[PDB]
Amino acid sequence: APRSVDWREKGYVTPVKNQGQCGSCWAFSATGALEGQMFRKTGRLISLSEQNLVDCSGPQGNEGCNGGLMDYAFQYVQDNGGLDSEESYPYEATEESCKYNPKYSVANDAGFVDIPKQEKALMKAVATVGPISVAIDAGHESFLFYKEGIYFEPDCSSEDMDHGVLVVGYGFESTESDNNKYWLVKNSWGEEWGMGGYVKMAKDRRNHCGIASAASYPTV
Ligand SMILES: *[C@@H](O)[C@H](CC(C)C)NC(=O)[C@H](CC(C)C)NC(=O)[C@H](CC(C)C)NC(=O)OCc1ccccc1
Repeated sequence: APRSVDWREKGYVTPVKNQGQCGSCWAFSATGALEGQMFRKTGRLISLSEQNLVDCSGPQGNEGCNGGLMDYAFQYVQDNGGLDSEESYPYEATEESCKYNPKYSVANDAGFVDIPKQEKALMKAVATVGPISVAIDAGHESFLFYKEGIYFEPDCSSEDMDHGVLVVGYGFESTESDNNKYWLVKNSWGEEWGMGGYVKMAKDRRNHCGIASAASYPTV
């Protein structure tokens, strides 16, 4: 595989969004991956409605602001026959009744693909598919205060993930400890967090924070 990948440079990634005080990260991860695959298909980048997923994908197993899974979101888009644009169904950071309108659907998928639980497989998927939905252990103060550099948290769990995010690439940079590889991750906490909303997460360090443990993307 390549040693560096950044799908932002190829037009696959919308700007950083902000889930607010709603446990809807899974929806932002899901729209991010679907935005990328829709762009792969049509050559048009359209921001998608996380609120549509928060309000409507309960029957697939999601629980609004109380948590969800990206794969359940991909199943909803398939089952439902569409997903509205961000513009048509904007984000309110609270769960409401479903207001999906098929007239404003701009995205579809025919299922999803779960990636083997290995960083080697995740790298191959990032290199060849596009942005990949992943789950990580983000429950540490170090993650809140992240400014720059490669994020490494010794107390991070590789099995107990609690936050869905989007891998948009990977790369390297020289460091004091010579742990130089990172995943480029788009978060959903706004631009003021991290590096313009992004974090470089330790790569090839025993599946740090579980980033390869629940990786998937929609089939478009
Ligand atoms: C982030 O905004 C949000 C916070 C709320 C839980 C308050 N996190 C999630 O929704 C979280 C993301 C996943 C990808 C880790 N989902 C869950 O915690 C999930 C919610 C249920 C209601 C679907 N709970 C769970 O046990 O998910 C199973 C799982 C977790 C990790 C990998 C595979 C499967």
